[PDB]
Amino acid sequence: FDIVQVYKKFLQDDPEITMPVAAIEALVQLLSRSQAKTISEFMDILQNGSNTLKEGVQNNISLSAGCDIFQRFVTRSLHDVGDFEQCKRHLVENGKLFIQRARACRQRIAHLGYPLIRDGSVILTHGFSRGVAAVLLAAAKRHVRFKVFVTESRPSGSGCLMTRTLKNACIPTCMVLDSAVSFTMNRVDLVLVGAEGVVENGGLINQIGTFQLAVFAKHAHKPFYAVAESHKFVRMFPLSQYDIPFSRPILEFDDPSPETPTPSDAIHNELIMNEEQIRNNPTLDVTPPEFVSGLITDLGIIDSKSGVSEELIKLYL
Amino acid sequence: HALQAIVLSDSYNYRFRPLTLDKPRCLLPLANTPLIEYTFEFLALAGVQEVYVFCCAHAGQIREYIEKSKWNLPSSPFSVNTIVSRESLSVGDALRELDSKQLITSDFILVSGDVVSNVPLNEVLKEHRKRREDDKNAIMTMVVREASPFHRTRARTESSVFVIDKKTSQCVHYQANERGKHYVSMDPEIFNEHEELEVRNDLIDCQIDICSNDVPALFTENFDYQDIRKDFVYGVLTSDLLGKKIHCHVAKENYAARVRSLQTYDAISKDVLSRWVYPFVPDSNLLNQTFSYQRHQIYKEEDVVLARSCIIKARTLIGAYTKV
Repeated sequence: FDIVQVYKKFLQDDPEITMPVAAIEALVQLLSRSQAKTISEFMDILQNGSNTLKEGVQNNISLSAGCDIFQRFVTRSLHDVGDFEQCKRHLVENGKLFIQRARACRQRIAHLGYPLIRDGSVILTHGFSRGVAAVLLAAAKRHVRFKVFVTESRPSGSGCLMTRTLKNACIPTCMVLDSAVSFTMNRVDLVLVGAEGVVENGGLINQIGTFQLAVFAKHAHKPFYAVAESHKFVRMFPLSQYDIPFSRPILEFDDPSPETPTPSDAIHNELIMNEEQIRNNPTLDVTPPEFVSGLITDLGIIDSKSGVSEELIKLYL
Repeated sequence: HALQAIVLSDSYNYRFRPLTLDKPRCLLPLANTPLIEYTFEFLALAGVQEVYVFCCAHAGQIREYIEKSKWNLPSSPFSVNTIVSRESLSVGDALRELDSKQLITSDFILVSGDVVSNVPLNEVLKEHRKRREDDKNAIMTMVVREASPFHRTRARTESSVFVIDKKTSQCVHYQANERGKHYVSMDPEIFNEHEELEVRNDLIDCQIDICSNDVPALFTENFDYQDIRKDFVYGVLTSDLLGKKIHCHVAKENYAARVRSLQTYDAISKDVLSRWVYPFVPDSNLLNQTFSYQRHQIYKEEDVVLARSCIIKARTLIGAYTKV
């Protein structure tokens, strides 16, 4: 059934979908084509299916979150004198009626987020995030006068896409290098980032340059807001900002044996790292909750971030 | 305590007279708020329970606003009635007329034009009351505000020399500050019964007077009196009225001033943009506006769209639905 192929399938299907939701839709259309009819048969199922899904995509955190939400909805109404089939249709029936809220969650976020931008302020964002864009755009329509710094986000290069996205809405933009983010913090009134996933302690898993912005923000005494939908909450507890499942081997060294001038103003765009080297660098980092001012979700703005824990507590019994 | 107040609208109506042709003077907006409302809020603060508004120029539109106003409601602190008499009333004329009606009951407040203030007259009253309780020949106590002589809010009319008994707070001398008048001439007899006097050129004559029920009758008598300061006060002092005493209440806090000139209108209005007369401030929204205070004293209502590259600078107030 090649669940993986499907999961990737939505992802291209619809730019506005989230990796967790794409995993939920995956399991649904497996639950459609799933002959099943044994709880043993019925529940043996996805687990090999999300497992197969988890092992089929290399960075798996976000889809694992959407997964984790799915089965807990499954067993919690399979508990309850649970019959199988009524959930099997009801999930396949309302699958369209899932990527409904997921889209409504983002809009709910933007309606909560945009007042954080007030007249004459300068925003800083790292890379491209649909949620961040949603918040910024929603503020723009209300004729709010603001400007946005966008970090050239290597390796993804998401900075260009976000810059153009904001340029289309007549929002004044300016791109900054990953090395110049600290120098710009004095001109920044607010920092706004998205997140692929939010861990148990309310920490952020996102693009590799995220935590550096949160660090500069803390140092420059500027508010740092994260933008993520509720279904990005995942039960996993990184013990450091380095503790995550690695897709590829990372940060390993050369082994040379006897193997046989630049000014600072000089601009050498041809002097960047190659992709062989870049595949040795991480794709994601972790941002501790003590760097996050408030976490904007569809559930509202979570400042406690013992509250993200509260939600994951409710999810599991 | 049943208190009443007499507001002489239409008084300085001639000064603003390219305006005051469509509207009246008391309906002119100071900071997007009709001047009459400042007066009403001040009287309501003072604890007035009965208001009489003398008016003529557009007395219909005045009476209409008051009819449709905040102060014609069951919740209104006082009861406001209006008096329409032949235009260009002097203060004496209104008071003499006031006597023919036996409208005045007890002690009352007499203001001419429109007053912008946040001074609680409550304690000024009790001072005036207890002063009359001991001696009933004390007929008026004038509320004045401490200042500096060259003070910006201290204009031609407010610029006067007072001499007050430092203990009894009784005014034993008043003289308006005119040019060419280079002296202060006191009758030496004052000194053998008042003995620590204070000559004051630092006061702002707000002309917010707390008068007794005698005063209207005292204006029927001495029918030559027109101005409350120029004739009446001069009369009591130089003894046209034989046995009368008047007092001063020099307020040391808050704000008092009257909108009489075009320049005073400018002066007071920006004293209002500055929070000098709180809570009577644009962003308090007493007439249910939507003002908000921002730094450098800029006030903006809602539904106001600003173009980008537009520069609204300090001390600026923008009404709703306004575009730049």
